[PDB]
Amino acid sequence: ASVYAWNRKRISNCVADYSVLYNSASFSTFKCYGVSPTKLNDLCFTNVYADSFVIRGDEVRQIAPGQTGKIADYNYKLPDDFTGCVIAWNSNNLDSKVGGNYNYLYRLFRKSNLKPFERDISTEIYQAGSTPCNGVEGFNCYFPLQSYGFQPTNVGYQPYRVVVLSFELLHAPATVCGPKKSTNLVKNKCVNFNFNGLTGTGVLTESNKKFLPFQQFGRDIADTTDAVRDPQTLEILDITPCSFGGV
Amino acid sequence: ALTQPASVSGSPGQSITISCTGTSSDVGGYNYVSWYQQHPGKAPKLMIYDVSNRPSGVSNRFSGSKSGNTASLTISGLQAEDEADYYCSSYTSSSTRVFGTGTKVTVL
Amino acid sequence: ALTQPASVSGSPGQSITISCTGTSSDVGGYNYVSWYQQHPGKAPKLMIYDVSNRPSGVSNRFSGSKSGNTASLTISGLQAEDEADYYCSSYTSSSTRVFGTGTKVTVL
Amino acid sequence: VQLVESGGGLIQPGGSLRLSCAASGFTVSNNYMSWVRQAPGKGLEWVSVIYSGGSTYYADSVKGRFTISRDKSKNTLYLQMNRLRAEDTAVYYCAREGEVEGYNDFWSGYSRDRYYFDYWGQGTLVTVS
Amino acid sequence: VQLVESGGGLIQPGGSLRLSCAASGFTVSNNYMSWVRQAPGKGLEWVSVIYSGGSTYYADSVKGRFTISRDKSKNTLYLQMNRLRAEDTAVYYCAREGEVEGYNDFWSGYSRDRYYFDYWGQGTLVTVS
Amino acid sequence: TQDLFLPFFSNVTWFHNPVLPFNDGVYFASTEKSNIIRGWIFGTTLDSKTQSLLIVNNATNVVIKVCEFQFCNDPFLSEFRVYSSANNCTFEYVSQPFLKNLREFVFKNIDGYFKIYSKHTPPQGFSALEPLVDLPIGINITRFQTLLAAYYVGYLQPRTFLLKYNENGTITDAVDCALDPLSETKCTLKSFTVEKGIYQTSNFRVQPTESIVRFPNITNLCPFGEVFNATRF
Ligand SMILES: *[C@@H]1O[C@H](CO)[C@@H](O)[C@H](O)[C@H]1NC(C)=O
Ligand SMILES: *[C@@H]1O[C@H](CO)[C@@H](O)[C@H](O)[C@H]1NC(C)=O
Ligand SMILES: *[C@@H]1O[C@H](CO)[C@@H](O)[C@H](O)[C@H]1NC(C)=O
Ligand SMILES: *[C@@H]1O[C@H](CO)[C@@H](O)[C@H](O)[C@H]1NC(C)=O
Repeated sequence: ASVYAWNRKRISNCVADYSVLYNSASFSTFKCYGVSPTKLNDLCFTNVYADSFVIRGDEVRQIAPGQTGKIADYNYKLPDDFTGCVIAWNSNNLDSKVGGNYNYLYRLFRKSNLKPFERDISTEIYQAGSTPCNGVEGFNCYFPLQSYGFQPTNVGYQPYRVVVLSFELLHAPATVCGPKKSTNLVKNKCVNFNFNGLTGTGVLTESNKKFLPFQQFGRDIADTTDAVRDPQTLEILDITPCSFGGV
Repeated sequence: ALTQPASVSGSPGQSITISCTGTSSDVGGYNYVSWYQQHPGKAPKLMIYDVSNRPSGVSNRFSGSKSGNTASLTISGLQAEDEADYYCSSYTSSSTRVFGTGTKVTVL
Repeated sequence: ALTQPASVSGSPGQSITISCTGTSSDVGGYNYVSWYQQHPGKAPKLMIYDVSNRPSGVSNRFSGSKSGNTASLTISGLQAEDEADYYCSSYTSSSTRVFGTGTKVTVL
Repeated sequence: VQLVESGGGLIQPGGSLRLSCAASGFTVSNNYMSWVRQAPGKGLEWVSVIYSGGSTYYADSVKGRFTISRDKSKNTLYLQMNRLRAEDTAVYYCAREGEVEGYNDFWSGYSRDRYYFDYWGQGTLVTVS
Repeated sequence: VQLVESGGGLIQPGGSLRLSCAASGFTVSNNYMSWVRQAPGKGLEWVSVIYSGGSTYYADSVKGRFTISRDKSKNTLYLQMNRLRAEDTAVYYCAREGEVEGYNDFWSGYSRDRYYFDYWGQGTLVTVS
Repeated sequence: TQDLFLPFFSNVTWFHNPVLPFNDGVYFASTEKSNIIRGWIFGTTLDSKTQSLLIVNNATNVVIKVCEFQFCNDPFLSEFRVYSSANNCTFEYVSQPFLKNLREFVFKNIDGYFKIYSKHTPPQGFSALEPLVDLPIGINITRFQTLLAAYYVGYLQPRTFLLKYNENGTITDAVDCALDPLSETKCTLKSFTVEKGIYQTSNFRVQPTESIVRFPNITNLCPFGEVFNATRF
């Protein structure tokens, strides 16, 4: 999809294998913000998006938190607390064509600004001078879009397919995880558990705390877990720390 | 419409001015007066635009201006190649564009 | 070895399928079935590889597939240039490569 | 930037003629496209202009008879001429307007206006008789 | 990428012949190199293949008679043919295999396999008589 | 916690249906006995130009669709009239059926995720609302309308609360923190009973009324054309 109408399909309820993406070499830029591209296989996200688009000409590096320009301010703006990865690679041999695939729009001018992670397909005529023009491209009223131009003659101006994976790992019970083979759970022993990304060490016991059908884990006064609803059985286990003390 | 002198003439070395009188709607009101040069059998060529500016890649002797409803193309240092007709294209005043009658320059 | 029909024929516009039956070792076991096009007096040209994919720079009408021990080259929209023989080269099954007998296509 | 034209020739009054202007190196939607004719041995008369999108603007001498169009897929500019007359005998040029930020005078930014004419087509003869 | 061959010609049965395939734009060690022959007006028969290093693999019709070699310094591919027979009359092609990550597939990274044939040589006539 | 709650003792608009604003969330409760209430409609303009949520309780299964519907002037659902000519929509959903029987519902749109809470109880008193669904719709909703005869509509507001979780893990009580001076004390001390004393809860601060700018009125434009657009650098 063109950058002014970037696609996005929310990925969930599946096993995410970021190994098949991290080791591939065709990707030109693989930059991750808030996460490391080598530790994506051991994490569990509540929802992972995939914003795919094509950005040729300049602004190949404007897809990043805290950047300005004609693309990052009028087409696709990322937040400042962005958590995810930004993958890019020039697709000159798929999105070029023998003549010109003038098929990608980029939305010049827009109005005054654009909020993060917002999209707008409205093609209403933009007026920079006087107001009178209503849906008519007049003297000082331009059609807002303006298409892209693709040809080898233009490296710093050839299309770069971009896929912006945006992970949100605090919004819900973790539904998309990495390729980690589950093991049997053992109770009454100090173990280093891993409940879909919830890493930690402790001794798991049976509990009497009657979880409600929607609650998935209990929490302490601090940001430490007290009880967990174990997957694959929906059982409520208590996490007590295995004994310690001075000597 | 735009009225132009049907022809002007001069000798190499000096300067020549070219007039184009019109209404106060496009030339007198707006500021997008342009000038072109068309040799016989060739397509015209952008000589002046923005009615002050000149496109790069063009001899710097060319110069333009507009005083009210009248436009001016002040060519300086005429050479032998300058022999061609010149059309003054102002702004359009709501998308009905206009052109001058043409000034065929003759170099001595 | 790989067996192919000695010749196939068709009219421009429609599609033609081309078969290549082999054992379960290379075609049925492995997934590196390829296809080539060789004009008389020219060296062959890679038409299909990976037995699903197609090399860039090639007409998109070409298409391939394999169902078990049988490979398939499904050319669509035959033109006049398509007249040539086509060889199906599967994987080798431990480095003793194989080729088909060849299918000389004739366009009406 | 290239602009090639075709479609003109001998035609009788009252008939129909459709002109073509294939543009390589740019699009019929990137910058304004305009048609301009020149009578044999005469001045230049602006025929019509289509903006980057949604404009069918013509001249009072050709309103209701000519319609300007384009094909984004083929990147060609078209000009239908219906009900031709003897005074339409001229060579027709398709002129691309000024691209946004022409020659980039680093003072003004991206305001499309830049109303002038960039490189032209070759021109095709239209003789109505 | 270029592949030029030389060395073929008229020869008697039982003799010896060494073929050459000079490769410019790539190496005999970057990607797998393979020899393939075509009998006059007949199909294609894979002769042999040498991997990027340490492989002498041949066909059952040429085992013990042909040996494939290369010279890294001159960047040439060689094929010794000893004890030639009348059924070896064919034009011989040296075929470079698929470079790693050919056509830039982004799903499978750098796994060399990519078993197919890239651009070929011109071919040289070998007539055993 | 600081979340969008219904401020305590707020004016709820008892309706007896026209379109209603869904500015940042909407409370909804209605006591019926024969399911005269039959669903909802959510959207921005409802004129097929944009997507719009729509919930209709079919006989046994709920239906949640986000399609560019064309709603009638008075859409109703026992004959349905609005659910026609829906084109190229990106969400469908089916689940268990919803609904002297007071049925409460809370509708919140948080970062494109449509959150629905509910609690059906047999309106003085208190009852915690357990969550039902979390719909990833990602659409803009500004107004809403119920699909039909007596329901209430309260609007949520971003006002922090002090939720009292019971020994069984259920919310038993709550203190609307910004309701009255006494309740703000209950957030400072983090308790539901405060002892006799004088507690400093917050700080009074007169807010500014006007923003005045006093720049020099020298109207000369700086020669940034003489340092950028110069001929000889
Ligand atoms: C309700 O759900 C869909 C939406 O109209 C419909 O197809 C289905 O048949 C209905 N269920 C019933 C009538 O039980
Ligand atoms: C069809 O539906 C898709 C998905 O909502 C939308 O992007 C597209 O604009 C619709 N129309 C067409 C013609 O594809
Ligand atoms: C918790 O629930 C049990 C049964 O589910 C009940 O007996 C007990 O009274 C509850 N605790 C309360 C209400 O504090
Ligand atoms: C600002 O306005 C006052 C009031 O007329 C005037 O006296 C003064 O000269 C102005 N400032 C300048 C820099 O001219």
